[PDB]
Amino acid sequence: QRVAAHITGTRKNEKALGRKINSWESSRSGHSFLSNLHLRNGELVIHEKGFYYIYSQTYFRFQEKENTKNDKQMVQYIYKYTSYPAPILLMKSARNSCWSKDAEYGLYSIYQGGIFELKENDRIFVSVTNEHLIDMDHEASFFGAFLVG
Amino acid sequence: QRVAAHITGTRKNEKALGRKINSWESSRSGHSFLSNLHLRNGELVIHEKGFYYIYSQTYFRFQEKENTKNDKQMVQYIYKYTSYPAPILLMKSARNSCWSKDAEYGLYSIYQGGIFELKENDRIFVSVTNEHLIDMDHEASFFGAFLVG
Amino acid sequence: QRVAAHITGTRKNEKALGRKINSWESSRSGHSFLSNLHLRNGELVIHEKGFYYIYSQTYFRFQEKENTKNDKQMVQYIYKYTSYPAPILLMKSARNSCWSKDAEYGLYSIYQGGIFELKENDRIFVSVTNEHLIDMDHEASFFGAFLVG
Ligand SMILES: [Cl-]
Ligand SMILES: [Zn+2]
Repeated sequence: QRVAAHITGTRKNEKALGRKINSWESSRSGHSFLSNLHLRNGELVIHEKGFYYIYSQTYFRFQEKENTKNDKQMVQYIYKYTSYPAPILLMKSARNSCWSKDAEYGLYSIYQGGIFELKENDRIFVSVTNEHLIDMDHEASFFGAFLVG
Repeated sequence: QRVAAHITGTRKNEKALGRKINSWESSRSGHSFLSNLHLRNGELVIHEKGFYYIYSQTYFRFQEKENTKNDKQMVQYIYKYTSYPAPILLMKSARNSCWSKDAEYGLYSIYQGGIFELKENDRIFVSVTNEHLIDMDHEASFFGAFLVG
Repeated sequence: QRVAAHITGTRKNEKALGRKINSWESSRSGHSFLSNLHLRNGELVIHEKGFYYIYSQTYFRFQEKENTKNDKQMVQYIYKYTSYPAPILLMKSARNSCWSKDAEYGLYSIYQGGIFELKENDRIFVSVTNEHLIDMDHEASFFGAFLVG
């Protein structure tokens, strides 16, 4: 009953790709809440086994050179730690930036989500490429999950 | 029990950004339904307090000049009115249009969603920039929410 | 109780648009599961009437000619078969590829979802344009649904 979380920006050998986001708001601060989940070191930690819809939005935003190709791969990864040594990729979503040499800025919000079976004490996190391009405004970048059954 | 809505196109001082969409289908017309929510002046009005997953898809579609820079910021905003004087932004998602001078058209569907705690009589709405570029086909542009717990 | 599905890549006259994806993983293989739904010929088949949140992510990925305009419309369609002769489009989401002649590749993950009333024995499927550009990695392309009430 009321197993859900929404957390926001604050304004066997295989390694996870990208860079893990660990600056999600860890305080009860309004759009961010936790209910029968908790947050530790940027990971949502599961208390109740079941099917969870898991989602994240990550806002890539940047301002934009002769002989300088500047293509960007903006990728969001959602990973799980369970009782296995390596993190397990659940979902990935990607964009490329505009290739035009006239490009002066880029706005690329990436949303994805999906339903996964999770066990008690599993840990879920978001990682991204180009993390220095992420805008952590609390309405633009966020991560959440809820128990569907 | 059965607290959900999906509504579609028809084919303290701070102000909300963008332009509010108020032309969502207000009739029971098949993909659009309301269940223990209602629609008034383009806003979904909450009857039962709780956690809601709220989402919207807004389709920007357009056809595409010397010395004319024509960059577009296409942004979708999801706002809440509660017992506070100003609307409160919950979520924003943005794209820029292709900067190439060879661009002849643009197709930019923007989806986002997330879980928020809502109170009885809160009102939620969608606003967009460039509203004249939105394609209100009922399968392309829509707004919904459901009680997660 | 536990009516949900997530299926992934494996690594009256009117016709449905695009090409139907029928290569979703049909085995219980970990991120893919079925619970009180089944999969037949690429379609999720409903066992219990009710409101379903339905979603899909489809990853378009490609490498990129004089006098060759190469614009791509990448569209994802989610269709329903019910007790009617023609499939019924529920949701569509579209992108265009970058128009720059400097474009060397394209990464376009498309996610959409929404809530629809479904009947027992309704069938839901995903179709896409440019199907030869879809990357069926199981973390990148997927289709799912869950009963919201
Ligand atoms: Cl572009
Ligand atoms: Zn471009």
